[PDB]
Amino acid sequence: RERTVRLQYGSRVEAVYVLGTYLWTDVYSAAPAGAQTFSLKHSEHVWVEVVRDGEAEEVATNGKQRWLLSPSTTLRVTMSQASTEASSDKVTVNYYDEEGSIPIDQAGLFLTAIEISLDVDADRDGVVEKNNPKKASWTWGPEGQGAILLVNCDRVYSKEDLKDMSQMILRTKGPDRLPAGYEIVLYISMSDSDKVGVFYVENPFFGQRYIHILGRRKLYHVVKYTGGSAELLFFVEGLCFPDEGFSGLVSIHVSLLEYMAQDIPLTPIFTDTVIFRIAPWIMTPNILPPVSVFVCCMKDNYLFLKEVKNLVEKTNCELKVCFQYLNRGDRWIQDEIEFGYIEAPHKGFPVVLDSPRDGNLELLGPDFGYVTRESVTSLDSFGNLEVSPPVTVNGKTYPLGRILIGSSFPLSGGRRMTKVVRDFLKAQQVQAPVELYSDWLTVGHVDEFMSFVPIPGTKKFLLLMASTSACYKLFREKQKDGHGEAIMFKGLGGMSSKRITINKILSNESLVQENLYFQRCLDWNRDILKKELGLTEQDIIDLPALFKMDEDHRARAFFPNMVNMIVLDKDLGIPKPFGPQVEEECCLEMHVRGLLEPLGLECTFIDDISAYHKFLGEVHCGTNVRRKPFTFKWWHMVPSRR
Amino acid sequence: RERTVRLQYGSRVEAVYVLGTYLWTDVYSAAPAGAQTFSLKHSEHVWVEVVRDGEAEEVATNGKQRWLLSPSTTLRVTMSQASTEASSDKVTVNYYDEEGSIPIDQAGLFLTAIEISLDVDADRDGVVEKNNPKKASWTWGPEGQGAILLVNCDRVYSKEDLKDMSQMILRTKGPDRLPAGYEIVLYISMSDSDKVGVFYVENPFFGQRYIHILGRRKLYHVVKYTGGSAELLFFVEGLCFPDEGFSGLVSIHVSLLEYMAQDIPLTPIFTDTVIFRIAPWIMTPNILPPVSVFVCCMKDNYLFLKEVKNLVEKTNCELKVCFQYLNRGDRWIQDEIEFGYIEAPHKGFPVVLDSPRDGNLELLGPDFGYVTRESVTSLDSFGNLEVSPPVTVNGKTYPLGRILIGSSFPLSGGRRMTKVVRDFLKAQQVQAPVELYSDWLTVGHVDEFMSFVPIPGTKKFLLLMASTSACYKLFREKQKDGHGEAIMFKGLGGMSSKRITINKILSNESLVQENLYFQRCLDWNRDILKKELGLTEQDIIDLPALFKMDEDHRARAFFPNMVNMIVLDKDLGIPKPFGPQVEEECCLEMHVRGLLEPLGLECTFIDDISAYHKFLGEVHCGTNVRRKPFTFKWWHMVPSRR
Ligand SMILES: [Ca+2]
Ligand SMILES: [Ca+2]
Ligand SMILES: [Ca+2]
Ligand SMILES: [Ca+2]
Repeated sequence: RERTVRLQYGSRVEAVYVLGTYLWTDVYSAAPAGAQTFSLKHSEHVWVEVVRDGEAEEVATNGKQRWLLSPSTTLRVTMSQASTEASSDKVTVNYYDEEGSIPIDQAGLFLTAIEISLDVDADRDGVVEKNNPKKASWTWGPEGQGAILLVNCDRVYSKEDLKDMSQMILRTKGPDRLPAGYEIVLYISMSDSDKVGVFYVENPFFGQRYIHILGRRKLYHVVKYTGGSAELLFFVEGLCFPDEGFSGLVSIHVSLLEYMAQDIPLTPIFTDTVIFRIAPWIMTPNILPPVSVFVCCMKDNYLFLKEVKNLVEKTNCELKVCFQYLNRGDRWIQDEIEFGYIEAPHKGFPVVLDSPRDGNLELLGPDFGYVTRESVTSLDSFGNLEVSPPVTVNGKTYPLGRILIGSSFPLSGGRRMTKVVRDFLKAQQVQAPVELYSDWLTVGHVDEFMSFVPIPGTKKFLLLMASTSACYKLFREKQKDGHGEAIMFKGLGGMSSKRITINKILSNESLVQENLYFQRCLDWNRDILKKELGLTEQDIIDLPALFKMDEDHRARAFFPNMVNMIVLDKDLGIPKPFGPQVEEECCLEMHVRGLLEPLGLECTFIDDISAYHKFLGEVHCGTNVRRKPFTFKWWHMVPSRR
Repeated sequence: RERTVRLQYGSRVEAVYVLGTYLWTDVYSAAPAGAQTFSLKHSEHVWVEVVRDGEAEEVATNGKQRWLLSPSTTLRVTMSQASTEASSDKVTVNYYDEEGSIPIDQAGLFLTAIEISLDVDADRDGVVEKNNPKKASWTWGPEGQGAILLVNCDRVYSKEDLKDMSQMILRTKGPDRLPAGYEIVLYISMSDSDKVGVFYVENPFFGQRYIHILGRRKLYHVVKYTGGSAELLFFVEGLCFPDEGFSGLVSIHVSLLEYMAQDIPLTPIFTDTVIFRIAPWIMTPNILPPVSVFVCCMKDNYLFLKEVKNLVEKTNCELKVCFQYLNRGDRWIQDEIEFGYIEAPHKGFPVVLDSPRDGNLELLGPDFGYVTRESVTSLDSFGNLEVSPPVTVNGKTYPLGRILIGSSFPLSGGRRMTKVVRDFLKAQQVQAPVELYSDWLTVGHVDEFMSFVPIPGTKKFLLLMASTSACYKLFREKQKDGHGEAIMFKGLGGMSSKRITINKILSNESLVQENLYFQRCLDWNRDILKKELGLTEQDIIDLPALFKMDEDHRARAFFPNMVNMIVLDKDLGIPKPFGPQVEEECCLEMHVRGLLEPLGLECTFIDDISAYHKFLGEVHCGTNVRRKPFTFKWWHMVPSRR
């Protein structure tokens, strides 16, 4: 980078030279009137070229060479090493008139060269490299560069308290002191001041006590200069995730400022900039390895707890049991909590989004970052948020999968998840969200009709879809087989008086029509999923489901929805359906086993309803599985622009 | 695109088939219980494949082939031509039990195939092509595609009134009527409703009267279906330019909706989408061919008008003379008005931004689009907005040049152009704006210190920089030559009593110090310009300038700033400086001629100050030049992301 420094007519100029730049120097203006030629001398560590109308010739330290004074004849001044106390770095220009060979005047330039670099890990290996040429940009992809910041999700300090922030190092080299009238200042924009924070030890002689030097209300910080070869260590934190008005990119600047006079702004003679991108919140699909299983239920639902514990004992996962709270729904671990993660090259951890029904008054432990929402419909629940396995769709890869959100049709006037949450998910960009149609369901959650499972022993997966058509087919077969009187809800005492059998279901004409309609709703979703996930019919299994319609023409489960299941690799916790009993086995359980088991999936049916004696379409338990993050690094993705 | 359509157990299904899709059809659910196999028939224009667990075999119109009933054995149904009144398009499936070869039941599918495509000129040739496969995306560059919309800058209708909007055509083919329970609806999002408007003839039998069918408060419009091969013509307008919260992209959708029942939302069985990008506002640099020269001044400033007219008579440009108005500054044609343009593949025109001092109460004529701003400092003036010629900077090309905006230093607390205007310019993206430092000037306009000129007979250009050092050098030479008593401001009667000479200027110690400081300000700009425009010293010419400092330590012209000049190709209108007279010629005029003339630039000095009898640093005239747009199409640029 070329920088202008003029000799001053008659008077010596003193300047700081920053390594990585060079100077162009006008010698003509400082020339006395009537002067004709000029010569120059310079010190050992200053390189000087005379540049005549574009042609540059290197000049000796002490020559006698003379050049004609011209506005188009200038100097180029370069230094490759920082000054020390032993340095006298200078360039002296002598001027001559036409007559004599003795100088009639002289103009000098006294230089102090310093190295100044604001450094970050822009090559994303976890180590802060020296002056990465690309540190002022941020690019996506395997070949991409620029530094990554984590949001601080836990919320004078100590170095340990800052352990998980990003490092930024100001590296300098130079003599004992900056020349008079200079200072170094770290700063950020007003706009970025609510996106970041920066910590520094201001007075290291008195301890290491990190203080917050940049952030809300603090836009600049003067940093003390240390001579010799020195490094100042800063820790940097993101304050928020990308969102509707925020791309996720922030900038930090350091400038060498020159004091001009009182009341005059200081001049930024050198500025160095680093860019950070704040890491997005990422959701984990069912195909990722389970770590912990979280469940919530009432204390006395014993079968549920026993059966869930038994399932988990089949795996290497740990079980975490939570009960009900005053401010939360009965499903809250599923509906109010979503497990996701963030990752930076140096580190990462799990981050839970929390959206309490009644608001906060609780935690899954210290391992997790926690993010809590600052009217709402049931579509706002995280039961209405799913994420697919990695897919490729028409040649475009989605290595982190795609987020799925239930909605209504555009012209319907129906329910929709709040824009705030939709915009948040879209802004994360790496999961490229898709809206499905959940609004035909009373509760309105995508997890009521669909789920994903891995196919054991492969890298592949299946979409599982609720199907009313599959149920009616099955019930019609059993009836033809002479099982029409087979009763459902066996062992639920509060259903007994209804005496619901296969015959009674099949003869209900309005229920048939309602369920044909619900199948159309399911099929509309099937088509969007196949399109947006790149799936064919061989990727899909239908599980029997049945719904009753409410006054809004919306569906609620007739019997528990088996699609909403605990997926731990090969082992599946499946809600126990309480279907018609044939030869003393539930025909729904047997049908589902016949679909899944041949694929190597192991089915365990979990009874969450017996404790309540009946099923009205509501489930009083919830589960959520914490998973290992993707092996693919999010920063290696190349998302579409805008 | 694959779409799900199930046969209905026992009952015939009727469906609309949209060309460009195909159906997957479950035959298993409609099968009676206990049925074993199935066979099918179909009409001539329906293609049917039996797909067994992924293997597809095409089937004859009337065969006797039978297949085992299975959930994994389905049909794939395709049609390549739209139905007519002569069509009976159908597929019939017969079911058999184990015993006999006579069908025990049958399920049909009756189809009406229609073509539906919402078409735009996405290939950017000005003609609306049939169903461009890329019409749902918008990509930059020479190979890029997707349709372009112009903002309506002039603001029941007629086709002529819509002449300059973008065309969008809904093309359909099919029989006399849609089957019962279907309608076609054009729609946009609530968010886009203030970005666009769409016009349509609703009742063509009663005339061609275009009405506004989509836009503010109108999010959808039902369009009437016409049988046979038909086209509906829509005209589309943008309502606003890209800005801080708006990328410039909008979407328009058409859906075929199916009526389900009363109180049930209609089902979107087919949707087609087109994307538009609204064309950005683009500024014209001094190197583009002049068309018209606009000037403003007081009625009696005769020399100015005479000399400007004489200059323009040297060219093929036309002159437009405007006087002063109550609501505007004396420079308003320069300060309150900026000439720019917009372009779409079909058309383009000039578009003026207007920012009246006191607000609007005026027009350059009907050829122009007009855009007027909805506290402010002098940095908000368009005198503070410039644009460079096309440049390449470190390998990155800026084919439209880059916009330059004067500002203060980040930590200075100084003045800055309003964020609204800065955000607007940034959002246009194609001119990639750069902030300079103008705040050391009292008025604070970049046009006070810098300009661009083409180098005649080449594709190259020069940056012209005001230089105080150049002036002091020149004055010191003339003094040494014995011209120290040469007087400035000759012929300005109100300056005479000051008796300002070269000696008096050179002996003023504080003025010398002030101007050294201003030269530092100029040089700081020089360096930013060289960096951000990719310029070297051979691209720059310095013109002599001199300033006086005010109480804020800001500069105002001592003598008229010659850099702010009328550039018409080789011919330059240069403010007459009223410099010291040597041998009866202004030494400033002679110096500037000696710099410019050798390059083939022709200099004409224009006196805008004599009518006022003196110069206090303020100029009472303004000029602005309307230019031809760049030959390079903006949509061929590939801007950096974000
Ligand atoms: Ca690194
Ligand atoms: Ca969820
Ligand atoms: Ca076209
Ligand atoms: Ca301007």
